[PDB]
Amino acid sequence: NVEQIDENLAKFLAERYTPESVAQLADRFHRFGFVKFDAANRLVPDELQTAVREECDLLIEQHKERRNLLLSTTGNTPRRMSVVKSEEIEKSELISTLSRSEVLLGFLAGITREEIIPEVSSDERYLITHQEFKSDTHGWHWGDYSFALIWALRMPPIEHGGMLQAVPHTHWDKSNPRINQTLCEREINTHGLESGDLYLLRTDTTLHRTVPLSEDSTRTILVMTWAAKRDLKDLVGNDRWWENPEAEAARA
Amino acid sequence: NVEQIDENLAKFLAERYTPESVAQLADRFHRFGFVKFDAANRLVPDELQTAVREECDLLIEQHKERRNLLLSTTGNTPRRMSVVKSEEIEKSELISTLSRSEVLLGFLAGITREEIIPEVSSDERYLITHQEFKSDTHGWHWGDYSFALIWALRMPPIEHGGMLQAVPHTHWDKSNPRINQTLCEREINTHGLESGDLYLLRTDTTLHRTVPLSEDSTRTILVMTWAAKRDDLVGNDRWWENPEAEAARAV
Amino acid sequence: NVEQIDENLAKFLAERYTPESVAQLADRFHRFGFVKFDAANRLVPDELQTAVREECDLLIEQHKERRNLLLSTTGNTPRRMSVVKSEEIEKSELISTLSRSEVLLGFLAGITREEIIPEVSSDERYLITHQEFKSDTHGWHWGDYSFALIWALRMPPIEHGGMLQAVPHTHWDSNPRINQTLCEREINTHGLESGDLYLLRTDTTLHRTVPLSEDSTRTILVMTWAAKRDLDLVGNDRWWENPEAEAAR
Amino acid sequence: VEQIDENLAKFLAERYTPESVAQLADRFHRFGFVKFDAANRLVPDELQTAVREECDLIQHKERRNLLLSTTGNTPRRMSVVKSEIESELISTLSRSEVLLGFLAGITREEIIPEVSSDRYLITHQEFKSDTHGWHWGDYSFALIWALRMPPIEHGGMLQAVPHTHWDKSNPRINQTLCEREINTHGLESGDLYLLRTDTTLHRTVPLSEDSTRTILVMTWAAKRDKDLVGNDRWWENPEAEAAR
Ligand SMILES: N[C@@H](CCCC[NH3+])C(=O)O
Ligand SMILES: N[C@@H](CCCC[NH3+])C(=O)O
Ligand SMILES: N[C@@H](CCCC[NH3+])C(=O)O
Ligand SMILES: N[C@@H](CCCC[NH3+])C(=O)O
Ligand SMILES: [Cl-]
Ligand SMILES: [Cl-]
Ligand SMILES: [Cl-]
Ligand SMILES: [Cl-]
Ligand SMILES: [V+3]
Ligand SMILES: [V+3]
Ligand SMILES: [V+3]
Repeated sequence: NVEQIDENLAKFLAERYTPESVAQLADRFHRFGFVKFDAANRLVPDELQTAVREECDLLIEQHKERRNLLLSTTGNTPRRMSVVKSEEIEKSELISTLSRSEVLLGFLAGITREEIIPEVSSDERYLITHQEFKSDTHGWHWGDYSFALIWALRMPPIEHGGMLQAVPHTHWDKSNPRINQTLCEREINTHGLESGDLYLLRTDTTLHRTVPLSEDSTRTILVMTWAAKRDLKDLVGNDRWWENPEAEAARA
Repeated sequence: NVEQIDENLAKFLAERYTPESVAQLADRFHRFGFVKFDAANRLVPDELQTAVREECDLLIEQHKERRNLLLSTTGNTPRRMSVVKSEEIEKSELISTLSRSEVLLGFLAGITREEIIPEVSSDERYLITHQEFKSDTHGWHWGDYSFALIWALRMPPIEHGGMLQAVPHTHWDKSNPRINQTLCEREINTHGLESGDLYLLRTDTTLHRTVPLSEDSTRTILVMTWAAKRDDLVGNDRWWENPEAEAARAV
Repeated sequence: NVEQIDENLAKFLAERYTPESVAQLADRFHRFGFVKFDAANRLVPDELQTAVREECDLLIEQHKERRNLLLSTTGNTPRRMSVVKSEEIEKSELISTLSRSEVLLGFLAGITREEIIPEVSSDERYLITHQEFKSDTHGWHWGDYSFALIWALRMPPIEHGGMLQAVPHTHWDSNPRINQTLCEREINTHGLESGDLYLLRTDTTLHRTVPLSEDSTRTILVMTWAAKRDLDLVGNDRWWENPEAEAAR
Repeated sequence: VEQIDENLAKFLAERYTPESVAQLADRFHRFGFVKFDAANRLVPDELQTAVREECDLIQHKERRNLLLSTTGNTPRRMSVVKSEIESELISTLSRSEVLLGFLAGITREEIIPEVSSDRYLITHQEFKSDTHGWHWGDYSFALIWALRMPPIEHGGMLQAVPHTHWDKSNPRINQTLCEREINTHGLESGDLYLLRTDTTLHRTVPLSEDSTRTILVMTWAAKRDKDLVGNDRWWENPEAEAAR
């Protein structure tokens, strides 16, 4: 009921978090560019995530688009997955209002320590990626915007791959990504996830990817992309492979 | 696959459990009739559970059977669920071999503090319950056998119901179940479950049930029933194998 | 300090508590007659605790009075400890001001769910108990007043004893029936660590401290408060302020 | 009374598995440090209480206040008890084959009690500025008994830098700190920890006020462990030239 969702989520977060504990999560987010909301520290009520997982699962069964390309602006890292564009996820009233919820964005703003602005490009507001076959992966890349709340809806067993790897405190130079060079100079943090987890990712300064699936499994995530004040900046690269599969940077 | 699963499991358990921590779990088992293996205290590797889940998913879509009955031997409590009979689950080489694994049965024997014998009735070796609709429930009852390892494969949101309620330290008298009377005299322990959890249940002396679903959802579990040394079957109440058993009532 | 204690305590508590989580503490307080403020639920900043403990250490060395009698109004339960009188602790401006602090009583009122009135008897306003030898205990008893905030300033290891044992939802009678109540009810034992604070519903919770197994230091501070029901007093058993009370033995 | 190796081998067998100990070995090799706390006890609580009582040997309480030259003039401000300790309880457990056998699964190599009889060390820091300054160890292994630990807000934590080496002529202390990160290990009363004392630069943080920090060191040795150089040996001989 939108207003009832926010009123409940407010109580839900007030039952689990305090200003001191959020400040500890803010420290972790700035150190790793990543904070995980697992069974210990939940972010949304289990009934709410179920509702989100069902609305996403329906969008996959109808709108799934296979992608298998290389993105030149990220050192030609692979993008082997199925996607659901943002223009089609925006039809879901639940996912659309929740991604602009004053309660959710305000709570997470305590972790980012800066205003979270739900005003990003229409083709990037929401993204659903669905990896099914072996070698499927979201290759090393950066995000155009500052923040993204990722819903780890369905994750394979950790022995099948699919983990999130991350290198924080970097930046995206599209004219020269230096992806493999950065790995040589920095330690990689591997973040395993379990079905039901959510995590906040600082997408613009954290080089990240998903470990390829070593065997046929199912990896479904929902991405809510948000902006910071620094992102409100012209979009460059012509590398929007999730919307346009034959972008000027998408080589196959 | 095959006998390599016992070696993987023997390592999986050695990495997490010690005789001291198992003895602590054994204390909880006798106190509650219930020990939960959740995200903190896993029991089987994630890949192994996924393989068991996928085998049960297929068994459901292949040989599901709807049950909607009351059981006279358990005070006419409702059984409202779909099931897959033990005869069909035994077609799974993985599930049947894992139900008789010496390392799995051996580890759990430290929690039961007694030998776990994998010799039970052929219509009760395995069982799958599939609750899908509102008011679906596995009503108040006991187990004819002592032990049951329950795989909480798919569990609905906690706000929709489906929790295990239990009353430990009771007994099943099929001529006078005294279920509602036991509730009046004893406290009820409610056990929330999440998808992926397993739990060991002392089914003969723990009055238990699943909280009915408050809305359409999905609740899928697998039952591995084992026997103790204390375990002749009476009651004519084997409703999961025979929907028209003597004790099975209608409406 | 003085008026700085309130601004510091209000800022300290507002960062570690929400009205929703305080409600969860209020449930636990009505259930067990007891709620512990430990490393997971701090109540005062570390500086305020140090100043209170440091002040309490001086009051112990200067004016220690040992008690060792049996109280008839609590079934002849033993009271083997050293104590410091209330009028003595009232001289400390820090303890007296913190005892009436609108921020402290205001926060704790959300746990009791009723008004906490700092109007009690002059001889029972504050209390320090120091047990140093074996077989020392504050025997089974109740409280004449509703609420008491206890400062577990120095607590021995659990293996030495000194834990708080409690039976909530009782009352204090001419006929205490203490061992009978233990037979009919079951006892909650609450272990305490150095620096812990806990709120106790003293009028309805039969409570004691487990006797010391060996020589060990056990130092606490009681800040007794009252509720609306505590506004008529009897017993002739005020042993802490009068060791020659009519109930002592 | 030789009844310790039996009660210890049972105490450890029900609290550790070979795969659990292998995880402790990785932690020991990476940090040079493995702490035995409430989650991973090493001795029964009665045995430690007997050691804490036996050590409380301090009968030999000799204060120290020097600067060791082979460690860049880092301070040594504490009391000591000389290896006086060789009490039959500490001596028997130090050569206990069950204890040295289990701990060898963490070091991944055999540990030998054949060390200089100069063996056991009891540290007793009391006043402020008391510290066991930056240093290494002439021997590989040492099991430290944090018998009594002040609260963390006062100091006493162990700061360690693994994967280093001791050059008595050029200790390179502050320069090593600039190039390596410092691991701070907080300790509580009752914890024990195994320390690779030769390749781990370590120290205790100086106490911020008068407190009580009591420790017992049982220095063992390894096969790769030579000659005693530096003329340091400050815990034994207070006037050993290498002091200050
Ligand atoms: N730029 C990202 C896509 C961002 C989608 C929203 N976080 C990539 O190359 O995969
Ligand atoms: N006795 C149980 C059936 C157990 C089947 C699984 N072991 C009941 O009446 O519901
Ligand atoms: N009346 C209590 C002591 C109360 C002290 C003030 N709260 C007793 O008999 O021990
Ligand atoms: N060699 C160390 C002392 C070790 C004493 C024996 N465990 C130092 O220079 O401080
Ligand atoms: Cl991204
Ligand atoms: Cl059953
Ligand atoms: Cl009282
Ligand atoms: Cl050393
Ligand atoms: V991304
Ligand atoms: V009292
Ligand atoms: V040393």
